Amino acid sequence: EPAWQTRDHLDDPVIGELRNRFGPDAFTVQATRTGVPVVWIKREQLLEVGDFLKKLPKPYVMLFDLHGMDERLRTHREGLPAADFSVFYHLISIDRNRDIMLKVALAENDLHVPTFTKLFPNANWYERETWDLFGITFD
Amino acid sequence: ATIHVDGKEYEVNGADNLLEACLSLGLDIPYFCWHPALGSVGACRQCAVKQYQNAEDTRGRLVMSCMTPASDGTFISIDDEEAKQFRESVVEWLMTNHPHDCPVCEEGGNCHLQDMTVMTGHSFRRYRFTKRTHRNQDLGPFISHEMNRCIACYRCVRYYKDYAGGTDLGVYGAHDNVYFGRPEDGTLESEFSGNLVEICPTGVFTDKTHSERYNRKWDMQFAPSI
Amino acid sequence: AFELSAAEREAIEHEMHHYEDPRAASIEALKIVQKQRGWVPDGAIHAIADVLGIPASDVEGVATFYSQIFRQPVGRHVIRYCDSVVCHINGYQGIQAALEKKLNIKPGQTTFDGRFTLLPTCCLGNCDKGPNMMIDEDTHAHLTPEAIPELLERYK
Amino acid sequence: ELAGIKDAAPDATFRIRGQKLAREPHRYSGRTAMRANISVHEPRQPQDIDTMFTFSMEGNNQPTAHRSQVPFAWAPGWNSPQAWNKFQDEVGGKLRFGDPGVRLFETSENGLDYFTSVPARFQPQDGKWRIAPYYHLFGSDELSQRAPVFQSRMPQPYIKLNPADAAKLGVNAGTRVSFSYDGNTVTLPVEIAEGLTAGQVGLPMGMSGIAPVLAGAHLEDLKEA
Amino acid sequence: VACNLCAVACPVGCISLQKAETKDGRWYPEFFRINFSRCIFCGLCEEACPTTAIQLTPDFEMGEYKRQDLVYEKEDLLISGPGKYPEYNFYRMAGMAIDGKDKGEAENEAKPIDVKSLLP
Amino acid sequence: IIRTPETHPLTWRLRDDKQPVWLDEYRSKNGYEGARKALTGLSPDEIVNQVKDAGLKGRGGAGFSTGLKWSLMPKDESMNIRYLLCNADEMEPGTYKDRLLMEQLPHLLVEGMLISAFALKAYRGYIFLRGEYIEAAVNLRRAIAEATEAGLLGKNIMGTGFDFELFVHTGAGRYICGEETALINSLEGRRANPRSKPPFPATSGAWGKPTCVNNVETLCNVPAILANGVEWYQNISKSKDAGTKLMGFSGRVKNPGLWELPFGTTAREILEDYAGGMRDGLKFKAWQPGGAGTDFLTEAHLDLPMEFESIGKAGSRLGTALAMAVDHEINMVSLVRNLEEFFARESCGWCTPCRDGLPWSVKILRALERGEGQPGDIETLEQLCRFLGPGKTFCAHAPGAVEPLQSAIKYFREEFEAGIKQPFSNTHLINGIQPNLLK
Ligand SMILES: NC(=O)C1=CN([C@@H]2O[C@H](COP(=O)(O)OP(=O)(O)OC[C@H]3O[C@@H](n4cnc5c(N)ncnc54)[C@H](O)[C@@H]3O)[C@@H](O)[C@H]2O)C=CC1
Ligand SMILES: Cc1cc2nc3c(=O)[nH]c(=O)nc-3n(C[C@H](O)[C@H](O)[C@H](O)COP(=O)(O)O)c2cc1C
Ligand code: SF4
Ligand code: SF4
Ligand code: SF4
Ligand code: SF4
Ligand code: SF4
Ligand code: FES
Ligand code: FES
Repeated sequence: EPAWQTRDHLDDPVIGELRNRFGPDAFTVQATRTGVPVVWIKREQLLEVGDFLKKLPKPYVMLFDLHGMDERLRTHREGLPAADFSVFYHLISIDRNRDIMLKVALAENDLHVPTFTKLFPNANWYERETWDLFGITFD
Repeated sequence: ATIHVDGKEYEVNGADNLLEACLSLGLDIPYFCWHPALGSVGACRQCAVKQYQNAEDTRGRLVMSCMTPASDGTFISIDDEEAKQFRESVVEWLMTNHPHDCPVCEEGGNCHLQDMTVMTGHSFRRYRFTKRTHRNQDLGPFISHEMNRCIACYRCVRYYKDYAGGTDLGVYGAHDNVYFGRPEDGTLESEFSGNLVEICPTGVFTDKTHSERYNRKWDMQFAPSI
Repeated sequence: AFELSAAEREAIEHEMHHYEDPRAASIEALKIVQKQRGWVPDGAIHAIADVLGIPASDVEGVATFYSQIFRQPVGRHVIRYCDSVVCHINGYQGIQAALEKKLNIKPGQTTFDGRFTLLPTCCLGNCDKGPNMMIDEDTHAHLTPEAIPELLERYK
Repeated sequence: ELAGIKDAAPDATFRIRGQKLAREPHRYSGRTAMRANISVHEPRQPQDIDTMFTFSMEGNNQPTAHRSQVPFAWAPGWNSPQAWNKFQDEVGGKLRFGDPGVRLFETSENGLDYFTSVPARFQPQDGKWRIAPYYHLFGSDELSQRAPVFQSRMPQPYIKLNPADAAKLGVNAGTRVSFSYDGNTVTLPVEIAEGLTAGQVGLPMGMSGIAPVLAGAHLEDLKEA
Repeated sequence: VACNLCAVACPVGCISLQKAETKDGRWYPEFFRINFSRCIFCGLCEEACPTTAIQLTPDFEMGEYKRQDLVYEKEDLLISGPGKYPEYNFYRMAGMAIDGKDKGEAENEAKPIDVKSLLP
Repeated sequence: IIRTPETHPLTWRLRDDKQPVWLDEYRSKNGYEGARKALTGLSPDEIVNQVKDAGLKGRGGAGFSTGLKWSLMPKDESMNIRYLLCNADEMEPGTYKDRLLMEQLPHLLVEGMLISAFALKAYRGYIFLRGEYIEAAVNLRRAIAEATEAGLLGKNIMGTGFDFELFVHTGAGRYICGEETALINSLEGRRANPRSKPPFPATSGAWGKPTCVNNVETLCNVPAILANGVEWYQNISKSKDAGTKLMGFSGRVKNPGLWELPFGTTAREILEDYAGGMRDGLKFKAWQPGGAGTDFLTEAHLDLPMEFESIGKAGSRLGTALAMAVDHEINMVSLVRNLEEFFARESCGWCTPCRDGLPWSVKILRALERGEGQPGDIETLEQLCRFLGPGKTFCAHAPGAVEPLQSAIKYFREEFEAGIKQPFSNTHLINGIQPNLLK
């Protein structure tokens, strides 16, 4: 298998831990060529998922990235939740040498997510830049 | 009708052929000789897909999607390795004699043959022999003629004779010396001869009035007018 | 300035009587003009089109599709030697070399006096008696390179 | 009566997910050099307050965009006119979200009455010539003759004459005859028209000097000059 | 050959040209202008040229007093020789017939065969 | 060799001096008896069923059942216009059987056309004959005139009221005209491009009417079936293919000729007992069973019966059953180059793989002939053989084109590998640009 092959990364133990903690219907696994598991989480469970990843036996300790995407003109969204905008959170676990990309789907009118700064202080500037360039409000 | 393309089920119109049914679904099949307004003839042999007899079948058979009806319970594959190899081979056979003309050809950036050469993935030339050459004809003040760029897809003769009812454009010659044009130099007499520049997938027939002050398609400012 | 003779037009119309479509007499009309004139000139295409009621492009496409309808001038005699597989096994190449040596021309060309035009043709259906050639209407078999100069002198 | 022209196209506030419709492709080039010979400073992008299109590539031209007015067809991988297949709901059918244009009227519930004004048959009167209109695709429309590429395609200005009338007037094919319409004598070369009925002279409508209003008018003193 | 590939490959859009044609049929630029106040000297236009006409040369001394004089027209660009590619000729490969090179005289091209030819 | 009418239905009435048999001598030697029986005592459906259970297969080279092809003309009575076409093109290299059939026995073909047109209810019959057969055309026209003046053709044949008109259509020299849909297109006065099937010619053929195209030898087998019965024809040979076939070996043999043999006769008997074996100083190397469009076979396949199934199971085709012998003096690359040159120049130009891939194989074999082959040439030839097979081209001309190439590459690869001498070079050096050295 080549390194650029599209993988859903369902064999990642983080997917099994998330399924055991939150349930099989709590999130949607997306197959990408990013090399990391992309997991679409509901907005109301975002802080719970972040805390669960922070309190893992080999935890996800660094918020690598946090930004947004305008999904309104994206024609090919097969296997994706209905989203006008999306916010992605890239988290790196150094102990596992792994990373996970959480994604939160937002409608055009309800453009607000809970703030991530109580878990990761770099989310301050990351959410400020997301609000500046996309208009997404972080409560 | 119910068809299965690459393992995915689709509902189509059973009176349609597989090429127009799959193009209506957004699937990409290369094609040259077929036109929606002109019907299917099976000439260019570019639209080959692999059809299977039933749900469980591994051999299959390369069929012609423009010549195959999209009947109920059909099973075809576009991204099959043999089908992709044959479509690339058909593009390669068309490109054996094609002139090195894209910079000085008015169909550049608007060429169906360019699009399907790129889309099949053919970019390496192993043919090392000569390319056949044709003299050109004067077709009047509107259509510019360059027979070297022809792929013998028979769209021009089919449109101009069968569709538009014209009588002064035909196909001549033989095996690989087929010539598409008028029997002698002269103006194209049909009142709808200008549609040849869009019917022809190559730069054989080009807009001469556009060619006088030529610019590429990406450089145009377009509007929808009447 | 081409005009059809009375005999040519009558033969073409009599050929048109045999078919339910006048288009079906195009090959025989071209062959009639070729038999009367040696080859089919440019005006003959339009004359046959006007007699038959089909476009001139169809007549030109038919005349250029078929190898035995000549749209270019030929000599007074047409040598057609077979270069197919059984005559290649039987050695047509010596026959072709002898023809090129005597006539001093390549295949597809005409002699300087307009007497002979040399042409390769497909299999003549005489493979058991190969190598075969066909001068204007006579097919000659069991050809040898030494019999070519004697055979060519009987076609003045 | 013209109240249906409002639905021909949406107004200037029509947007596709908030953005206008692109007039030019996204790879439009030469933006900082095409006007540089006049001035090196790039001017303002032209504002289109009238319609929903923008004079720039900063717009929408997606095949799946909910619109009917498509300035041009382009899909990634389909640069030819075959991108219209991507712009249709089914290939060879209509556009995906309907075709542009709205009929101004529906068909009536009731028809008209029969027209009882049956004309008499054409009588060729002596000394007058009925002008039969001859139309040309290259030459009859007013704006098309101004196009300089059409002069190579427009036919020479002729006058069509029946063989019996031309023999009566002693004129062959190609000779010049002069006729006066509205007190204006012009000359044209004669073309013999076998299918034209006698007592009629055929004039090419919409050409230079021959108005299309002359169709059906009578012609006087048509005589070889 | 005024094929407009350099102008579209430019990420700054600082190339502007128009195609003209001679009587024999060869293509050439009617004008060719480059905004050097906009050019970032990235070399994508030289990379995109299918005839190796446009080239970037070892010359950096390009300072100017007025920005209007940084628009270089065709008389400021066309040099008297081939430059970095000394022997390439696109028209020796193209099938389009020009002066001094008829049909079938290009590289890897056979002579044209009439449909009226007697050979099968 | 004695030729009784029982075991030689086609060639027992051939004259010893190779002269044509005219109407009086033909009728003396049991002529038009089957035509009389068919046109007086049998229904057209009865004749069609008799041909169907007689096992008469197509002698053109495909082996399709003639009765089955006759059955699927439409049963509608409104389609009163019907056409029967005789495929006297015979442009395949190595095939000369139909020339012997119609040059000296034209009345057999006329009688078979009459019987088949009565069975098919065909109102007209055309003989699409190649233009190179001059004496065949003369003899056919003379036989048609003799049958018309004696009441065998025209209006009210034998008083039964069946009107049948027979014409001879001389071709203009193109190999693709033998394809039956291209034969119909050429009969209509068009370019002889074939037609996509379905619809088959039996439903909508010549001018949109029901049309049946059949070979000369099939319509020559018909009168013997109608004159001697189905039981006689099914008991000629104890093989799956019923009846007799014109077989024969050609090319550097002692007796190159053409004989009528029952099906199941092995190819060694035709080469040795009939053709006399190979010539002096020549050793047998290979053979083609059915003309230029069939796979080459080695000496190990010489002990194989000449049936469709047996040669088909060996990796070849029976074809026209006119085998051609290749000795050790013939270079296989040059022979395949000659074959491919014929096939490339007799392409009709309709479809891309044949039209634009047979010249590629021609150029590769020309390079291999003079030792200018390069690595990848034989692989290109094999890919051309795989991608010009059945279903990949518009008609069956290109599969027959690539059959000898793939069989010769399979059996004589050491001759093709001898032509690869030069290294591969598609590009020349361009000064100033470093090439991309692919490994
Ligand atoms: N000069 C000659 O005798 C030559 C003979 N051939 C032979 O031609 C053969 C290929 O001929 P094709 O017609 O292309 O192929 P084919 O085998 O598909 O057709 C042969 C006959 O069967 C009939 N047929 C087949 N399937 C039918 C169906 N479902 N319904 C009704 N009719 C049907 C066709 O109409 C035709 O008459 C080869 O086997 C080859 O040996 C090839 C070249 C030259
Ligand atoms: C390329 C090609 C050429 C053919 N040429 C001939 C031919 O010359 N004569 C012939 O009888 N059949 C020829 N055939 C076979 C016909 O298609 C058809 O099978 C035959 O003419 C009549 O069928 P039958 O065998 O039942 O009589 C050719 C087929 C192909 C594909
Ligand atoms: S017709 Fe197409 S492929 Fe051919 S030279 Fe023109 S742009 Fe290039
Ligand atoms: S000239 Fe154009 S439309 Fe006609 S066959 Fe050639 S490529 Fe097709
Ligand atoms: S080098 Fe300059 S002109 Fe050329 S592509 Fe780059 S920015 Fe444009
Ligand atoms: S400089 Fe090169 S890329 Fe630019 S238009 Fe001229 S030939 Fe084309
Ligand atoms: S294979 Fe294709 S191009 Fe070749 S003869 Fe048949 S239809 Fe014509
Ligand atoms: S598009 Fe189907 S063969 Fe040409
Ligand atoms: S191969 Fe020459 S006559 Fe048949």
